[PDB]
Amino acid sequence: ALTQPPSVSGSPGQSVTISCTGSSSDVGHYNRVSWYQQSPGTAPKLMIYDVSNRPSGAFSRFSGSRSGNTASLTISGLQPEDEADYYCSSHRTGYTVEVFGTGTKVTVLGQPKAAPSVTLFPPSSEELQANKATLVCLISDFYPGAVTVAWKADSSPVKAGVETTTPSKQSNNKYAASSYLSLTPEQWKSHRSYSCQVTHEGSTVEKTVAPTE
Amino acid sequence: VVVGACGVGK
Amino acid sequence: IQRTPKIQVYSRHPAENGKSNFLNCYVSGFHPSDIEVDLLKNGERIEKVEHSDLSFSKDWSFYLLYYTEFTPTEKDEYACRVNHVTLSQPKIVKWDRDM
Amino acid sequence: GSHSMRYFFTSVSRPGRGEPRFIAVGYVDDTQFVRFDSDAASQRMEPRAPWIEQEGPEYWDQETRNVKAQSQTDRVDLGTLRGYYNQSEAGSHTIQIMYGCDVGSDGRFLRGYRQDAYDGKDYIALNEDLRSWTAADMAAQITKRKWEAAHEAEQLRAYLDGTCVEWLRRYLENGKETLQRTDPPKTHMTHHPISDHEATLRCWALGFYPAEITLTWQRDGEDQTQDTELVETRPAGDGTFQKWAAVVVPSGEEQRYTCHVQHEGLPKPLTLRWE
Amino acid sequence: VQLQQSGPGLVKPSQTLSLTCAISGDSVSSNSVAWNWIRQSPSRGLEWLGRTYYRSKWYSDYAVSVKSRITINPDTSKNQFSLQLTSMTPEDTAVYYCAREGVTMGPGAFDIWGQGTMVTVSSASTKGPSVFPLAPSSKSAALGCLVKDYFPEPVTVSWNSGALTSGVHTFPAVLQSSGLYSLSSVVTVPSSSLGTQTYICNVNHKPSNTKVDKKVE
Ligand SMILES: *CCC(=O)N1CCN(c2nc(=O)n(-c3c(C)ccnc3C(C)C)c3nc(-c4c(O)cccc4F)c(F)cc23)[C@@H](C)C1
Repeated sequence: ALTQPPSVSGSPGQSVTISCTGSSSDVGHYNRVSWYQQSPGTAPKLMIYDVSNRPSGAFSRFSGSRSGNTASLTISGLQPEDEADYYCSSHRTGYTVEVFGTGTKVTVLGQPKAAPSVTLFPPSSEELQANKATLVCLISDFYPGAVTVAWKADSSPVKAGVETTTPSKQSNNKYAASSYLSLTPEQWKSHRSYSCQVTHEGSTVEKTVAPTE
Repeated sequence: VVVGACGVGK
Repeated sequence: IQRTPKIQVYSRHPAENGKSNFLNCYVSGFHPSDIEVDLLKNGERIEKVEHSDLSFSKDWSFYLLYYTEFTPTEKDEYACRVNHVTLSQPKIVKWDRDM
Repeated sequence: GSHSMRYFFTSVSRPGRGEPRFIAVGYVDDTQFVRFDSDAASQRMEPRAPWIEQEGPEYWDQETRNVKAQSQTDRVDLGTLRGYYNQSEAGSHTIQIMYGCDVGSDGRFLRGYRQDAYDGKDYIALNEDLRSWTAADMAAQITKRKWEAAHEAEQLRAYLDGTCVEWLRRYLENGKETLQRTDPPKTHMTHHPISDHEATLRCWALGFYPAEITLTWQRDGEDQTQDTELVETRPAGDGTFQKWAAVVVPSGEEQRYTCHVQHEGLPKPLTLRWE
Repeated sequence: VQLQQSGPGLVKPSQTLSLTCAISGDSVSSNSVAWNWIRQSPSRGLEWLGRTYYRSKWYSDYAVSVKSRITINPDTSKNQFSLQLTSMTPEDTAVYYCAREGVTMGPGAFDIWGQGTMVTVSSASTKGPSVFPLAPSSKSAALGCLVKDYFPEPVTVSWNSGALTSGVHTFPAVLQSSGLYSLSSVVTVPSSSLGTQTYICNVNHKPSNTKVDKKVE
């Protein structure tokens, strides 16, 4: 193993240190170390290729070092663009098998409590013709990602028909999420209206639809 | 002639 | 680990003024192998200088021969300039006809 | 009498993206006959003597493939030894290797060698029986165990007492006009006063080959070795060697001193004195 | 230099995974490179699988966690190399990457990477998406579409065959209690153009060869 701290944090412009540590089985091992940045949804990218060596001048914020079985990546001038998962890579001396670190999440402190933008769609005719319905509720932009969703049919909560997924990164540093209520066309027409209720850090909003539109 | 058999490393 | 270069400046054949000869600068006993050697005429560098291939002695110290063709005359003086990591400044050895 | 072949290899790491510098040189006795250098334009093994150029393309292709295989092996050892000694990434480091064989005057095998060094210090060497290795330090113990398990000595011994001897006999015969010569020292003496009461006597050997020579000074027939100055033997650049030995003599005692020269080109040790 | 991956996105438990990485602008038998496989899974992070390279002969290294199951094969005629991993169990569920390392940077400095291939290990049958439009519902404007009750996980969704380069969001697929996925996407549009401009939601579920297009009104 090649362990790392689960996460680190800082305000814009600060320096943040990520380290990865060998298992102390022998002292000369883990001599060549390299560092990888992985943004969400793409392949890892090489920052440093031997301790303190950069592939090109594009990586000037990044500074590698080593002491004993420990190696470190320092990120100076931390930007909102530098929030990513970072992995070190190395091998024991006398071996050819590469190992990666467990990964450290670098987090940037910033703009407070961005409220959820919210939208809701009624069942479409094409789906109703199939004897099916889905209420599609979407939660487009929020921060820091602590959101819960609940449904009411004519103020009657729904819990058996509801399915949801965990808040996740946009291409921006903000979060987004979605949910579905599954119901029959008879339930869609029987009830007078449906509410998707979204709560973000206590602040709460509702989006509503009805079969008469 | 130099040795023509590949050797293992240190 | 480090070893200081020994230096000799001499001619291939006994010096006679007006006759073709070769000016040798033999540098031995240094480590590491990074070394710079220039042949000088009246303080000026000679550009047409050849050298031997890098080789080493039983004690792992390196040696090289740097050489150029020259004609001895009473008015000119010749020297070898050696610079190495073990030398705090470039070392100059002047040609002596009797050495 | 006896003859020998040697190959000398040097590899130096260059920090950052640079390739190691690699140089290889081959000798028969005191005479160089081949080279390779990583920083040359040709990337081939090259001839360095007049008698080797009769070798055909099959020799020069085989020799070129085999110096590139040594070159590629040292790149991996440079990265390994940096780790065994726990060294930082910032400095250059040097590997040196010497191997070869000695063949007697009757063409029979006498002995073979291999020696390795890291940064100018002994690392590991083959023992005289060509069966086992001697390790210099605690990092070399890892290599010794690895090379014993791989039976590296058994492959190298079969080259040293076999193929090294066959090609040495070939070179000595094919270059018999140049390798098997013996040139006596063209000796002389010079007087150089240094003061009103003392002068220096310099005793010279020029133009000799092979490079093995002794120069010594006596006074009244007793050795003056502790008061003698010598230069180390130096190449002339044309296949011969130079040396001299000198003493400070008080003025008037130059007739009491005598210089002795011993070399294979002289039927018996030769004596000089000032006149 | 480009590295282009290809192969199946689903394999049945105890069957064999066979992926290709095809090389462009570089030579597979080059004596200054090596060709690698790496995988990423949420329970293990990044894991290295093996390499193959040529000097005067072909050589390989394999990780001990898969050594008995793995082999990497070059093809000098097509200038590509393939990963074969046998006896796929659910633990082999990951995104698989090919990569290059040279000799100027040391081993483990992966210089060039492939587009990752998502590999699924399940006994469940393949099922193409049921696709529906989501009406703009007189909101101001944005359009949506739903791709419902589909398996396995990889789906590509886009608007007007790629003509829209901005204003599009695709949400992560909801894994339903039935083991099928459901996914939706939206695009922000001008309300003045929506009145006359036609918008098609284009769904391409490559694992079932299903390519279906819905007009949204
Ligand atoms: C007889 C020939 C033989 O045995 N060979 C095996 C050893 N070998 C070799 N060649 C090579 O180019 N690399 C390498 C690679 C693959 C990538 C980047 N740099 C290098 C060299 C310049 C160090 C070898 N790398 C290792 C190695 C790896 O892959 C990982 C960690 C530590 C290592 F030392 C290696 F073990 C052998 C390499 C050639 C000579 C053929």
